[PDB]
Amino acid sequence: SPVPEGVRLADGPGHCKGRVEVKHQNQWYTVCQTGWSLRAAKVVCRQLGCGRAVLTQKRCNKHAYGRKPIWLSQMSCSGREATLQDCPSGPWGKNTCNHDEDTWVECEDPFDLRLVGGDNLCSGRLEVLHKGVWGSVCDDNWGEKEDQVVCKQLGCGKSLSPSFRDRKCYGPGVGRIWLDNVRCSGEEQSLEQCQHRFWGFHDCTHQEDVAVICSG
Amino acid sequence: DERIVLVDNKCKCARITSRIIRSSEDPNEDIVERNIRIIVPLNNRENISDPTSPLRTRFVYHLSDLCKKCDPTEVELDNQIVTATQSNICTETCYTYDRNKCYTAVVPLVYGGETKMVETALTPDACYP
Amino acid sequence: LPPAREQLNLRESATITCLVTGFSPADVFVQWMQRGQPLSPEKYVTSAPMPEPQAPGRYFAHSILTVSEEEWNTGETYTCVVAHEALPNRVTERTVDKSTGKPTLYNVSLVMSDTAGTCY
Amino acid sequence: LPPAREQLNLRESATITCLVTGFSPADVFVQWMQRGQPLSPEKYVTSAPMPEPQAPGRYFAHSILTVSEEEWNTGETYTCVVAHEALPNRVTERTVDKSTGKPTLYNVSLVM
Ligand SMILES: *[C@@H]1O[C@H](CO)[C@@H](O[C@@H]2O[C@H](CO)[C@@H](O)[C@H](O)[C@H]2NC(C)=O)[C@H](O)[C@H]1NC(C)=O
Ligand SMILES: *[C@@H]1O[C@H](CO)[C@@H](O)[C@H](O)[C@H]1NC(C)=O
Ligand SMILES: [Ca+2]
Ligand SMILES: [Ca+2]
Repeated sequence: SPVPEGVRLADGPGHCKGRVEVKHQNQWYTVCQTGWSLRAAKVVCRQLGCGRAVLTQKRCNKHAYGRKPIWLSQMSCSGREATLQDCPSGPWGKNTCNHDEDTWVECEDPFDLRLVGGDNLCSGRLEVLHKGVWGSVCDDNWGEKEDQVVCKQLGCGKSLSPSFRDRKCYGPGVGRIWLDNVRCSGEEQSLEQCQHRFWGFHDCTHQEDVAVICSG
Repeated sequence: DERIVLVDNKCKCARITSRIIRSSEDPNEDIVERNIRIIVPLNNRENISDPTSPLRTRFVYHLSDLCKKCDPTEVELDNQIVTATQSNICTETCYTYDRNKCYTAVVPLVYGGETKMVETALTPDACYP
Repeated sequence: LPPAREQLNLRESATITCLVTGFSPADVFVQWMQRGQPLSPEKYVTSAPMPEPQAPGRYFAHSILTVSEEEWNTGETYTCVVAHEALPNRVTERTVDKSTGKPTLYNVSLVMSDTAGTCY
Repeated sequence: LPPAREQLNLRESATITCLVTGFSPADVFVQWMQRGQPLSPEKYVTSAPMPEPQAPGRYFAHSILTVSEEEWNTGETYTCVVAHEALPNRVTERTVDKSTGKPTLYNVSLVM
């Protein structure tokens, strides 16, 4: 049986949304396996690295030009397993695609962060990308532990504890306060891996923002 | 370690903890305890952002509006991810000040005739500009 | 510091003092107000800064304001404003009245309803 | 089941549940009486027999009566008389009230 070389998610806005297109040896075709739970969508999203699977559904075919043939094996995958290579597949046989429907999948935008307002980077206001928008992080709880996690992710070195005397050189923000009550205990790898309140809910003002100055 | 914090309000300085004590040995005869700790200010006034407001000598503490959850949570349904409303009940008065917050005011300053309004710090230290 | 208890009994006038201490250098600017109305430069006095015998390098000064006995008995408010370079916002203010600052009694009322509500 | 406290807090009505299980065969009749006087059939809604998935051969149902908040607060009593052939006297009763519960205590401390 063919081994998937990759997934591309064509016919969708960007490459984190669209129709599931398994790369068959040489020419590739669309797949409509039954029991398409979110577990397989999570592995599909992890193939591209977009982020977390949010939704999967099969859409009615009304002159959608589904020229791509269909596969002949199932892909029962536990979701916590590795790439599509390491999940069992049926021994060829017939297809489970009775109703002619395309499989849809909706991944999420990847995370990103930066410092704005500081010279030669490694300093300034904190902006985090989510839902395709940048925003500020509240300073209600900003311990020294929460400062070093941001610094190493951008490779700016250990923070030098600049206090608030030089934190007035960046000013306030205008964007939405995405994060609040951030509590980072361990190093982890990303700020999103910490415990926060929620995306979009806060009790802060643009005057109270977070400024992080690393070594550089 | 044996107590779990439910609410940690700062405006009303209210804190509620619950704990189960293994009294006797029958599992059906263990008491459930609810502790409430309230600190009331005797010098703060009606409006904490206006020094001219009169003094406050009446405090009301509703426990139904204190132990309330108002933040959508994520729920997995094996086919999608949705946001769920915790409560349907969701202008509250702040009795005391908050350390994590800054309180400022506008005051007229006269000198040689000209009047320059300047931002003040009602709180002793709080945060810095 | 509020006016003395045995000064109000004569029913002549009341004196309020604003003590500012622990600062360097020795240039301060103290202005009195009454419920948002700047007061006249004549009703209050101020003294030049003097060294503190206990801790060298920190100074102090005070401003004295007089008021009518009936005006203070009514319950009007007064504010003390000081300008110095050391402050974060460079200006601070404090407020006193009859009900706050060495009072006679304390009247409190407390209500605790919905004590058996849903917590979850 | 005593009525929900939050439902009473919002002050519209109250919900009284009569949960009866563990009878065989499927033959049950529940009624609602107040102060020894049976209530009208238009006061409660009666469910239907349906098997219990856990233990085969057992059926169960329930009945709910809505009461006014003031009527519930005034201290009126309610009961759920049940009839079953397997019962000794063919009549069994369970009764609850506002006072139905366990006595509580109040260790109030005032630090002047
Ligand atoms: C308590 O004081 C605040 C501050 O004076 C009042 O809100 C202010 O109202 C003025 C106009 O009257 C605005 O210029 C300010 O922007 C307001 N403050 C804020 C933080 O927005 C408030 O209304 C007072 N409360 C009561 C009950 O009088
Ligand atoms: C009353 O308070 C004491 C501590 O002051 C505590 O030991 C005791 O358990 C309290 N009473 C009840 C009924 O909880
Ligand atoms: Ca803050
Ligand atoms: Ca917060």
